[PDB]
Amino acid sequence: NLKVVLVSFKQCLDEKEEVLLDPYIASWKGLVRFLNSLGTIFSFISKDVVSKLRIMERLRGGPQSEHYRSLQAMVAHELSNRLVDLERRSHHPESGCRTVLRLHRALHWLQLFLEGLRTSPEDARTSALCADSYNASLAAYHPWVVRRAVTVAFCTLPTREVFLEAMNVGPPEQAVQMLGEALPFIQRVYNVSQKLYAEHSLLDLP
Ligand SMILES: CCCCCCCCCCCCC/C=C/[C@@H](O)[C@H](COP(=O)(O)O)NC(=O)CCCCCCCCCCCCCCC
Repeated sequence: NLKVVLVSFKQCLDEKEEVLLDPYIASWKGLVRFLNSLGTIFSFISKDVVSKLRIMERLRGGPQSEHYRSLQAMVAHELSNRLVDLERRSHHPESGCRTVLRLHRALHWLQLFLEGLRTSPEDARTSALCADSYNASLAAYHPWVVRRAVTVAFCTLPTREVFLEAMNVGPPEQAVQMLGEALPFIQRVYNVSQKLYAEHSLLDLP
């Protein structure tokens, strides 16, 4: 179920507005399952996400586990212990900070795409909704060859009508309602993460 995956972002926050890593990885694994379902054309995207989730699971499961309970703890820990490459990637190519940043940026894209689906004409193409949202967000961080591969993948997507109907939550009007319910949770996780990275000047980690 896609609704279950999207609303599971609700579990990432707590009363202290910590962004909890376990639930964050869980939600992303849900998104990976979606990506795998879409087929081999999207496999390069799934593989990159999985690669990053594995980095995070190794950090969260290892000797330093406690420091990775939340994004807030991870930032304080990696900064205190000099585990983040601020300018170019040298001895710390795969810090939790730089790794989560890539997933974070993709969450903004996901937000934009879900809003596009929600507000789109009945006769829209999902390729265009993806392209518009991508060119408006993630595209800025990807080199031309990656932007081309992404664009190619996008063009294989079906009409909006088909894409919504495939979510199996009723008529598009109801799938639109469902997206409206998940979005606030994703937006809030994004906003809290964005402020955390911004306040530590980490928005442009290499
Ligand atoms: C139908 C939706 C199709 C999914 C399209 C997602 C478009 C975004 C594609 C970006 C993938 C980029 C491929 C690899 C880029 C990497 O170089 C770069 C990593 O940097 P690094 O090299 O610095 O370590 N990676 C990134 O930018 C991370 C990209 C992760 C994108 C996650 C996409 C989320 C997929 C979930 C979609 C579910 C939609 C649900 C609608 C019901």
